[PDB]
Amino acid sequence: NAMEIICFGDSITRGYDVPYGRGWVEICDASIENVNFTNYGEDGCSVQGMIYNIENWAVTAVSDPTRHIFLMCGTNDILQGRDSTYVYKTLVKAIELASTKGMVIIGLETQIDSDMDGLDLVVREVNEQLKAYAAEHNIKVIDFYTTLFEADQIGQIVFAGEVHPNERGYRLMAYKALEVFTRL
Ligand code: NA
Repeated sequence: NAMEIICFGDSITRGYDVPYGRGWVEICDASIENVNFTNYGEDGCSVQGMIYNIENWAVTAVSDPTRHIFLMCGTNDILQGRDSTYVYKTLVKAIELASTKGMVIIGLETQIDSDMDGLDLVVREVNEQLKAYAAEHNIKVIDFYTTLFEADQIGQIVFAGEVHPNERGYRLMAYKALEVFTRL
C-alpha cells in the first residue's frame, strides 16, 4: 500500500482560505497516486500548539518505517512578537519529537509581506537556522519562502493578505513541495 505523509502546521499548511482541494497539501495528494497525505494543520496555531498536536497524534500512531512527517510553523509566534531564538528552539523540539515516529520533512515558512524590514527578518533568521540544522542532520527541506518571494518580487499575484497565500501561491508551493515528495 501507499506511503503515509502526516502534515502539521498552522493555517498555511491547513490551506486558509481557499476551497478544500486547493491548498498545497491537497494538490500534492491529488498529484501522487501512492502517497496519502493527512492534514493536521490548524488555523491560528503556534509552534508550541503544534507540539501538542504532534504529541496527541504520536500516542496513537502505529509503527510505520516508511512514514514521513511534514512540519512547518512559527508565523503566528513571529506576528505576536517572539524572537527567532524562541521560534527556532521550539521547532527543533518538534522535529526531535516527530523523528521518533517517522522521517521528518521541514517546510520553511513564507514571508511576512506586511513588514518586509521588521518581522520578516525574524522569519529569515529562523529559516537560515533551520537549513543549517537540516543539513547537519540530513533532513529534507522544502523552501517555500523562496518560491513565493521570487514570484511576488517579479509581479506574480501570490498573497491574499499579510501572510496567507492566494490560490496561485498555493499552486506554486505545491510544485515546490512535489520536488521533494516525488523523490521519496
Ligand atoms: Na495521493
